[PDB]
Amino acid sequence: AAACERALQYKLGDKIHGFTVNQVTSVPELFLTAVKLTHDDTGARYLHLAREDTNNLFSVQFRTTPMDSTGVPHILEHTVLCGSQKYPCRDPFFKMLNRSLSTFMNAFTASDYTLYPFSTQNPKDFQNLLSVYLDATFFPCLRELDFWQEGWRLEHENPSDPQTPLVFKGVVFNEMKGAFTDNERIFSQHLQNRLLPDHTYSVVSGGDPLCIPELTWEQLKQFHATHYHPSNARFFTYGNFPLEQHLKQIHEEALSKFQKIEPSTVVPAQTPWDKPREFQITCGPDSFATDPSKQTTVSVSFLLPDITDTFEAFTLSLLSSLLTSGPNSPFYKALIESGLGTDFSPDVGYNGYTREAYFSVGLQGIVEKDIETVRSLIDRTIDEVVEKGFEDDRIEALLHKIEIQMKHQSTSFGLMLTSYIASCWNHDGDPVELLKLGNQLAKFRQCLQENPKFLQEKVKQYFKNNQHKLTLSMRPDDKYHEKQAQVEATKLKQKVEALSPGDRQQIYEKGLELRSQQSKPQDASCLPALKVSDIEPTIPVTELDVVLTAGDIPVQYCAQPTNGMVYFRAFSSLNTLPEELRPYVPLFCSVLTKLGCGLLDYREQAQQIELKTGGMSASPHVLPDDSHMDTYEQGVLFSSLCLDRNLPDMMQLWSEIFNNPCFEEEEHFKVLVKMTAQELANGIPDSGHLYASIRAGRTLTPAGDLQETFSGMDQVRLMKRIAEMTDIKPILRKLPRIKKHLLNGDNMRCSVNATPQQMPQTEKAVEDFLRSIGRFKPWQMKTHFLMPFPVNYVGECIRTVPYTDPDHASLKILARLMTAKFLHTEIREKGGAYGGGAKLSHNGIFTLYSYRDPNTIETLQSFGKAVDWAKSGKFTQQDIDEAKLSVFSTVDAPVAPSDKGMDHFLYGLSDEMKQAHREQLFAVSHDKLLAVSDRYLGTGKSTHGLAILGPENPKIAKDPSWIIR
Repeated sequence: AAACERALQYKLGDKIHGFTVNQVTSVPELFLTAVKLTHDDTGARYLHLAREDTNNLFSVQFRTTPMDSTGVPHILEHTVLCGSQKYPCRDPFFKMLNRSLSTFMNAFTASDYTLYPFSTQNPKDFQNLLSVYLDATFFPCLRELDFWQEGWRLEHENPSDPQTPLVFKGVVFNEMKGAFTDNERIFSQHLQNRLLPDHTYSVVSGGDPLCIPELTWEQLKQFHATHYHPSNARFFTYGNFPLEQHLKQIHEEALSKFQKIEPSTVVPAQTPWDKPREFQITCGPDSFATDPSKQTTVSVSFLLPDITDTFEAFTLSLLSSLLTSGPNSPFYKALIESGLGTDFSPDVGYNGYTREAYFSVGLQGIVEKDIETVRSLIDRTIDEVVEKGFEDDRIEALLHKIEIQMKHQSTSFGLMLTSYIASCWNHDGDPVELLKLGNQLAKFRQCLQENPKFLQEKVKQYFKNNQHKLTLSMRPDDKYHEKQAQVEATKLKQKVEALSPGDRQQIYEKGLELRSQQSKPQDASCLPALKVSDIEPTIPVTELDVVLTAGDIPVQYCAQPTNGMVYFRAFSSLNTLPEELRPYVPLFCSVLTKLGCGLLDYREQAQQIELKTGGMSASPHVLPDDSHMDTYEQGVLFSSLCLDRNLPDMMQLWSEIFNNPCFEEEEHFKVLVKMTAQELANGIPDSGHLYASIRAGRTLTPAGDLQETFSGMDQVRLMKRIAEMTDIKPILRKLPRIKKHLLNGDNMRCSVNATPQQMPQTEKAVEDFLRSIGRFKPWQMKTHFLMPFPVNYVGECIRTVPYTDPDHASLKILARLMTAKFLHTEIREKGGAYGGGAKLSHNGIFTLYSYRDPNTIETLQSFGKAVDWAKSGKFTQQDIDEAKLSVFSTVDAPVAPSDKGMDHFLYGLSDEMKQAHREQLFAVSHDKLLAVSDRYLGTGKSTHGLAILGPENPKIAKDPSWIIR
């Protein structure tokens, strides 16, 4: 039933579809089995990580090592995604998201590799996306006109007048123009180029605008045939789907058509310098800065070993973070707090994307006279670090942070694994050694416990005795870009002079054919797509067991491969709370865990939180019932995170928070309240449509009113009013009353997510923790918030049926239909708004929203034409298939193991209820959609709510049906 148990049955030397198993390793601490295969005929490497995670991932990696600054892998990456041999339609990438049930689809271009990852949860969707990716990457139609479109071309300023002079055009060409107006990209690029001047890292891999137009179509085709060949490729697969199907697809679709070649793509070692060097560069003066004489940037860079030696790379990365990350670092206190500059230099810290990594530090925003002062200060700082070493708490905090960031469970775990092994794997390294994190942590801890001067001798060797130092300074000149334009125009004249009139007519006619290609709407019906039969009918059941303990508090344990992590959550009701103290609970939850407990002041408390746990947070939640519009559960969610070994320390911290919260620390409290108020106040536009949908829905259901009090605009205004008061003490007296009504054990329930091997110790620690703690008529309203915004935020809510009603699925499918085919086109293309759609919440509120719309009345008019369109039924059965595909992409969205299962613990939705709602999503038909659109969305048939956040609108101000607050 598990993945790694059957994955351990793969023996070494087994031949599967042309591949040979070379290595199989069980990684019990990571709940996965790694399998290394190579195709005998082609030489392609294959790595399979089998882990019981439904988000299956494929990734393909190509080693592209350019030998000039023409930009061939960036232009080639843009060009291969424009069409393939079996799928000649344009842009499979963008035209394959609407036909798949994918959760992720992108592409990456690093300095020395290109990466094409995708992820999906449906095995037939995996087969389809795997076939389209193999055909797009390995067999693209590489048409010359696409190379003229994406790369570089000569084009008239008006394509219909062939008498105007010719200029250079291209998308990548102007991308690189905009790359080299940026001073930061010039600084980083020149740092990398001067620091590694021997081989491929010395050039501009993205393309320098003056040397890019020397690339021909034939060189691009030859580069694609040599580097986009399976012998120069790395294949990656992750997840629980049967391995045999993937290998059978790879062999029968791609690898059989190729033969073995030998890629001349190995990156040689950087030859070490004997003496440090200095260089001076020039840039363009920026207009956002306020002082022009103080715009010089300087940096100091050191050469580090290769990433191949895993141990030394991990320790030097840790050392570089210890030296540069955070305001407690030596170089921060030496440089930032000196008042010499404004921020760190670009690429500051550890840079591990190249084969040989490099470390960089420096300052920006200094006067040019201070260069030798800065260099001497950095040298003295390195001397002080050699002389004093590091304190033990900072080393423990860093090792605990790296252990958590590697072990913490995200929803896109496979993406973190492929991004974490791509750089090492690109230069023939062993990716499994990066996975055995326990071994490297153990070896580092042993090397510190055995030799107290380990880190000081490392800092000495790589910083004081390292002669491969580069000091690079940059100062702006006001006529830099005009000089660049002059030399580019000179290269332009040099290239245009050689054209014959027949060439000029060929360029003109190709320009007209290119304009037709860029204008003509084309068809994408040749790509495969999923139907309502390839979607799994039932979900795999999630195993739970509820154990009542001490003596009637339910505690839910869910055994999951959480990767050595224990996640504790507790939910305390608000039924006992007096109604006056309700609006102050967001403040309470945001400050409960930040003022200190017992014998620890707030700084030591924060140090303990960062050193023992992964974070402890509290947030209010309003959980509606799924079967009654006027029933909801209100409470506060306590959430925590820790490693397995630090669990009793975390529960002791929770006992001290529950029994002795420090409601007397007022000085730090004023800082915290001003900081949360400023952070919430600056963030109003970015979540404006959320605040509008919460305000509009306050008057429709009790849950909406409670959501407005807990997380609406009323909470922001109240928090700002409290944060502007000079005497906070009468507010501070309200917090012990909240402690006495919330922090008790009468109406509590808890949940625990942990590994199955940890479960009995967790049951003991949790029971000890519980023994250590004490024992409607809707009505319309219109509101306009006068905000100094340049854009608007509109929200309309409609009252519909709850989750368990069979009509809920029809309302949800109709909502997704309306989003995909009416409101998106009408508001976006015509209106011009940046975002716009419709949403249906779990409680039964049908919510309409608009994001950055320049109009107001036109939004309501598009609402009237949209409900008219929805009642008209003018959509085909293919729209129903696309809406079903999108809704199953939304409701079956992946949940991380740290939230599996969260819905049962919070909202009380069983697997039976989800299966019933899934069969209701299956049973929706076109005529039932016509019935429900004619029954609920029509005017006067249901209750509406309106709210608008945005700037002054005079016509709305003269509307008596609007209330201004």
